Amino acid sequence: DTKEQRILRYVQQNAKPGDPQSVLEAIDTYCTQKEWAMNVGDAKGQIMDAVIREYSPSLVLELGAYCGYSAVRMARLLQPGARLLTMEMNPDYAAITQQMLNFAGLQDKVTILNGASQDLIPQLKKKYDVDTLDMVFLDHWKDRYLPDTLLLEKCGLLRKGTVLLADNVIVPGTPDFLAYVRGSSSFECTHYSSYLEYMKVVDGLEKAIYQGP
Ligand SMILES: CNc1ncnc2c1ncn2[C@@H]1O[C@H](/C=C/CNC(=O)c2cc(-c3ccc(F)cc3)cc(O)c2O)[C@@H](O)[C@H]1O
Ligand SMILES: [Cl-]
Ligand SMILES: [Cl-]
Ligand SMILES: [Cl-]
Ligand SMILES: [Mg+2]
Repeated sequence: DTKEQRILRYVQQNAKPGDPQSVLEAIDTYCTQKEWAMNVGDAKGQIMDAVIREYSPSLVLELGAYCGYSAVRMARLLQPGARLLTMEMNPDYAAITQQMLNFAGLQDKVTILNGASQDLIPQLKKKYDVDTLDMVFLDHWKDRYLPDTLLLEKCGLLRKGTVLLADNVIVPGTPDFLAYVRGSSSFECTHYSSYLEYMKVVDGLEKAIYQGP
């Protein structure tokens, strides 16, 4: 019995089916009062919400679902017909994420793919009929942010204007990615200072808007 399964059970015992805000609240409660977990959390989540509402993306890719917190967060703000694709390599976590989304009533807006981003990204055009992505949320292994950004470009999945939004650019940090996007003429970057989930420790999100090749 794992921490992730305990979070899911707590949501099943304390939230309301079909109510995404009650799911977010239950997770945040559990992780504040019982056991910390690496969800984006409410402080950074509010910044994500503001960014999503600003750009109104039709197709979002999430790298690293974990328990599904950010997938609930983002999916609840998508317009009718807009979609989220989320990649999660750990089969147990993929199942928790799907169950979380089902409980929240958001399943029609999301596709949870159980595999590693480096294997799945090259399949998005052929298998999933994706043209380009409007937004990418990076929240998987930190040493994979830069490799996967470069892969997304190689596969033709970024357009002029695609919004990348990266968690944890301060803690744990993603130093190669952050240096790269800030130094590159192909990205216009904005830093949003915030706090590590459930902690009084500075963290931040980076927005990096692709400018084309
Ligand atoms: C590499 N390709 C991949 N493709 C698909 N899924 C992938 C994946 N890599 C990892 N994953 C999945 O993403 C998730 C991993 C995320 C890694 N996150 C962190 O390490 C992390 C770590 C902290 C953290 C902060 C402070 C601290 F003291 C300790 C930890 C905070 C966060 O917000 C984090 O996001 C898991 O669900 C994992 O199975
Ligand atoms: Cl749109
Ligand atoms: Cl730049
Ligand atoms: Cl928080
Ligand atoms: Mg994170």
